[PDB]
Amino acid sequence: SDHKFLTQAVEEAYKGVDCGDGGPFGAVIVHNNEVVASCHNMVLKYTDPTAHAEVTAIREACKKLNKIELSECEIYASCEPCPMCFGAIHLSRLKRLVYGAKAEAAIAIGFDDFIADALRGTGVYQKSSLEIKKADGNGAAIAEQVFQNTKEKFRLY
Amino acid sequence: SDHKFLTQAVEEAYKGVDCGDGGPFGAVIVHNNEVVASCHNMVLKYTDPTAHAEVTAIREACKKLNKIELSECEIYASCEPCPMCFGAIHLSRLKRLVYGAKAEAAIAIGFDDFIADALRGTGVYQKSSLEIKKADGNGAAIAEQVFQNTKEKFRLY
Ligand SMILES: O=c1[nH]c(=O)c2ncn([C@@H]3O[C@H](CO)[C@@H](O)[C@H]3O)c2[nH]1
Ligand SMILES: O=c1[nH]c(=O)c2ncn([C@@H]3O[C@H](CO)[C@@H](O)[C@H]3O)c2[nH]1
Ligand SMILES: [Zn+2]
Ligand SMILES: [Zn+2]
Repeated sequence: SDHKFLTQAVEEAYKGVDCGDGGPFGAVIVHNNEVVASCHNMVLKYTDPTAHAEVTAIREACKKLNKIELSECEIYASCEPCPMCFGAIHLSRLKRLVYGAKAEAAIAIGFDDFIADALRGTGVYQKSSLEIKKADGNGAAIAEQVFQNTKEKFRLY
Repeated sequence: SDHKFLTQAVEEAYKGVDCGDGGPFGAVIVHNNEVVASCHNMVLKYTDPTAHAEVTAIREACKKLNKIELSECEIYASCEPCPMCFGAIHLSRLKRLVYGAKAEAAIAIGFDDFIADALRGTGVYQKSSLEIKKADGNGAAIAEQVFQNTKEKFRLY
């Protein structure tokens, strides 16, 4: 189940790059193996630097379910969520995060060294409790490949 | 100017809680003494847990200015921005942050013990060189009293 939804997030990333919506990032929120939201980065489309894939997916899942908390839901991010997105994931009460590529994969192609301490376990004032899985094997390979494949197909932000 | 725009943020907090839009939080984004956006928490109105005052202000200012970077602007937050909002302030390239009350004043009335490591300089990975001013004296006292003054007027989220 994990690989399917992670691959869908990666496809969202590729799609958003292709249509010019934003950068190569995708996010899928699921409820017991039913997709509640499927999104990619919309910063360029919306002129909104907060419209990362994860924040967009959280907003859409919360509208779909008509509530502000997603405690029964899990999120799949093609790349390690940034500090803003990890904070948003905390506020939304999502119970589990699965992510594909480490943030260094995005940094290597020109994005900010902008890494969430609370996700990596080095936070002091921010302590996450949600379950977190870094993908291995084929999932990690696909997710990492995203940034090589899309290298100069999009405008950096 | 700092007292004026901090007071505007505080009044936005009271306004939002009085109209039921969200919690007692306000944020004002200013461009060389010209207010670009003046917003409050909209989590309840929008059914959106990311719609904190600061994120709302950033969204509105970016849409109004037709740019995703606010590097000529400053943000005034009635309360110390949370991890998500501090991430958003970083991503938006705002050049200065002035905030009124410490996060503990909001935590005292039941909000999450959820504090931005990068703002307090306690991170391993996430650093900030953003210019950050915590207000003192006058506006700061007024800003601190917001949460005791409003805590029976809204539902925690
Ligand atoms: O979580 C994220 N969602 C995005 O859409 C996105 N777009 C760009 N970035 C940046 O990639 C780096 C690694 O997380 C950080 O500089 C992010 O801001 C993003 N991070
Ligand atoms: O920056 C913020 N903007 C808000 O609108 C807001 N509404 C609630 N909170 C919570 O208040 C505490 C102190 O920052 C944290 O638990 C925030 O999530 C907020 N933080
Ligand atoms: Zn993000
Ligand atoms: Zn916030």
